Amino acid sequence: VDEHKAHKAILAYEKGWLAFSLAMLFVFIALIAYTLATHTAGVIPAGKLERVDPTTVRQEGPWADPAQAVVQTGPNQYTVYVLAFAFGYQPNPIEVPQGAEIVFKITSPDVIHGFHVEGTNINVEVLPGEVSTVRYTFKRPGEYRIICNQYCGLGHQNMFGTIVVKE
Amino acid sequence: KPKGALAVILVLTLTILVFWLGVYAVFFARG
Amino acid sequence: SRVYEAYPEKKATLYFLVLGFLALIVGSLFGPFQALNYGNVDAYPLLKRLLPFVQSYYQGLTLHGVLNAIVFTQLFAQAIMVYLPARELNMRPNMGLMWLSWWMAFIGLVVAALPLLANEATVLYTFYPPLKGHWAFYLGASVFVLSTWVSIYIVLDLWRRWKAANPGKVTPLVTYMAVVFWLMWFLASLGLVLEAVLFLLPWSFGLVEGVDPLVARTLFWWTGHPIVYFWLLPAYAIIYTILPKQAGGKLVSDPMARLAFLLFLLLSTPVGFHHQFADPGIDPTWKMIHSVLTLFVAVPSLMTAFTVAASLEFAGRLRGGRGLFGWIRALPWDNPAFVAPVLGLLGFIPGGAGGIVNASFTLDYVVHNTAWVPGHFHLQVASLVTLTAMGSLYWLLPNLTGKPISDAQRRLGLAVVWLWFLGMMIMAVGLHWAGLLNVPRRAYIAQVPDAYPHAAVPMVFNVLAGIVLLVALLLFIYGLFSVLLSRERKPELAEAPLPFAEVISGPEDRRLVLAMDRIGFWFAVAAILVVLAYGPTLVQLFGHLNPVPGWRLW
Ligand code: HAS
Ligand code: HEM
Ligand SMILES: CCCCCCCC/C=C\CCCCCCCC(=O)OC[C@H](O)CO
Ligand code: CUA
Ligand SMILES: [Cl-]
Ligand SMILES: [Cl-]
Ligand SMILES: [Cu+2]
Repeated sequence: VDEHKAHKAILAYEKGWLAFSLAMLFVFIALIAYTLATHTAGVIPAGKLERVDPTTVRQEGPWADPAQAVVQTGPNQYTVYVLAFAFGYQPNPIEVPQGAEIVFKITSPDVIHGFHVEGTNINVEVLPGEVSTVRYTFKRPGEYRIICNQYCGLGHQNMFGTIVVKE
Repeated sequence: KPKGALAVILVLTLTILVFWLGVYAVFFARG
Repeated sequence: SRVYEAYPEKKATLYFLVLGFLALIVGSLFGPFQALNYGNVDAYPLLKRLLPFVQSYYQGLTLHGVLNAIVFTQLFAQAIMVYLPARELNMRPNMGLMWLSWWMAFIGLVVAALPLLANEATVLYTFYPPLKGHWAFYLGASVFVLSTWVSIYIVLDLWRRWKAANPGKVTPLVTYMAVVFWLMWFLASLGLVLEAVLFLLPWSFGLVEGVDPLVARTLFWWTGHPIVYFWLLPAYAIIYTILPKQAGGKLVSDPMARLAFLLFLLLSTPVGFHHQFADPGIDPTWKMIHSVLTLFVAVPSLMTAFTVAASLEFAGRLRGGRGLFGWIRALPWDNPAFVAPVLGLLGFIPGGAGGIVNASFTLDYVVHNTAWVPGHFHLQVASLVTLTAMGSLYWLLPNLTGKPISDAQRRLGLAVVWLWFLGMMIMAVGLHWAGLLNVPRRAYIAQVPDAYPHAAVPMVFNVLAGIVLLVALLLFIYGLFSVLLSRERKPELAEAPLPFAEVISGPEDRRLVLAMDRIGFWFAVAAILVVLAYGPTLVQLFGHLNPVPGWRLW
């Protein structure tokens, strides 16, 4: 009869849909796991807690002198101590060589800011009291814009910075 | 067979794949 | 009415619904202005002449987020997920408690409204420290949300009275949905409650100098993922147990409906690190675990898509539709109560696709904190949930008040629902596309009109959405007040049964349905899953607190 047959077919095909759904989600998981084994994964923040005092970060330690923010830490590696604050970034510009691994260490003396480097996958929240650590290699020389993409107050829409990647 | 429902989940599948693989491509282009 | 003496829950339900629609209207006033802004048009001067208390774009966005996404949605959930189960069981909720929950919501709303309207809590609906709102914002929001604990109690009470009177019967479907929904929300709600009691309230009151921003956010998003499922599941309750009847059909599977809700109970809460992919100090392995669990929580909506689509198809075939598209044409497109959720569900297709991208850990770095994110969620909550609530004006309000819907009000409702749907689709194109061009969310970008030249095309979409949704909203306001403040009353509308669907004929059930009805057991499982997903990170953060001072940068 009508309803019983419709019911039976509906359920059989639904189970097929669900198995298929699952397969496709599992393939996404495999494709995500691939990203995690590549250099593209550098932009994931370090999970290690690295606490600082937002009230002295402009007076003492590696964020206190932005002209010394860029430090060579290996043969082809540079560490950059970045301050995100209301409403800008220091140093400005950040100047690095292309082809080198750049380790960004970013904190804030005030509120939460974003650090979104347009044209790249660098997109990290910056918490007062915490160091956000992310890694990236700029393959193309030139000027990249930093956008703050976390609401930080009335100056949010004009909070930009600059990275200069030297040939 | 529930042909209408299958068409809906075909559109849903296509949408999901276009979205996901599109952004996957953007992710690697920006890597 | 003697209707209200016999069914006093009708009046309380009405009060939740109207209060929610009022919040919807006020928060939504800001929407068109925000859409124009993402279209690079600054119309805030006009708004501040109309509403002189508005000091900024960001005060507006705070009101928008809080009133639409927190307030309206909760009130709708409290209406639907108390009243539908009560009517299915034909039992009265504890009326003292039901009125307590309304007054708690009302008072909390008023208390939170005061700082918001006075420009003392322009911190957005996420209120991330160390941005520091006025204490009345956090206290009022706290009492508002805690209203729901009374709702949970009320529905567990109804369920237990019913099982006492009916031992050896399985929980009826709508009541099953509501019980697991409210239990899910209990577990879910604990994050924010902890955040408020341990951190935000003592801080806002002066009792501590600082708050640790990472621990605040982690506790926030414990609640912050499942709160969207809390928004969604009332609309699913309608879509599963009422819409099939309005379509002309039947629900095609009771057990598949139960299973979707049970998976929501198990998987809604342990996933919140998918809002913290860009956060320092959370382990990447935990991020990947939460990503995987987030893709699993997609499954119940993948299932819903088929169960619901198949029910609509069945409905359209019953009404004579034949071929692969004829079943669509055959449905009751003349009925706004039918149309509103069906259009919601269409936008849920790109909406859910956007969610799955967001869930995929590394892919989140493409879209995080861009206009993509509001593009996603307007399809989910500002379209499907909202449209389902708007549909309820055309069946639920008459059932609660006896006020009839004229032919003219029905047609107007069709127009509102279509323009709202079309507006949201258009804006979703504008926001997803600007998002992919790196335009930030939560930004007064029309005040930096040369900052995003490449987004010129999507920006046109945003302007157009802005004006379409302003028309939709004005029409919605006119329609709502037309129906409420109507002359006529026909009490037989308030006395009619709710249009609950029948379930299609066919066996297969009983064993799966019995296992799913072990609600105490599944509740314990859900909580265990939360302890495993959150406990290790939270143990670590709590042993390494780093409180920092508060700022007001507005
Ligand atoms: C109601 C409200 C919401 C729902 C539902 C929702 C669903 C998802 N979301 Fe989301 N979302 C995220 C992932 C997901 C995933 C995996 C799902 C899934 O649950 C979705 C599964 C859905 C589907 C698989 C679609 C099934 C399709 C159906 C059921 C329709 C079928 C059509 C029919 C039957 C019609 C047929 C009829 C005919 C006539 C043909 C992530 C990350 O993983 C973020 C953070 C991103 C970031 O960087 O900030 C996020 C951000 C948000 C925010 C912003 C928070 C903030 O303010 O920062 C909100 C408000 C929100 C709401 C909602 N979201 N989301
Ligand atoms: C006329 C209707 C609407 C329009 C035109 C609209 C427009 C917008 C726009 C353009 C934004 C982005 C602002 C930004 O990122 O700076 C936004 C944010 C938002 N909207 Fe809507 N909106 C509408 C209705 C709704 C509804 C009904 C809800 C919920 C049910 C909702 C919830 C939100 C939320 C939660 C945000 C995010 C606030 C935040 O980031 O703090 N909207 N809306
Ligand atoms: C019945 C069928 C059963 C079998 C079905 C299997 C599904 C295959 C799908 C995807 C595999 C993922 C491929 C993994 C490699 C991806 C490489 C990649 O994406 O490379 C881009 C980038 O340029 C480099 O860094
Ligand atoms: Cu800094 Cu927004
Ligand atoms: Cl979400
Ligand atoms: Cl969902
Ligand atoms: Cu979420």
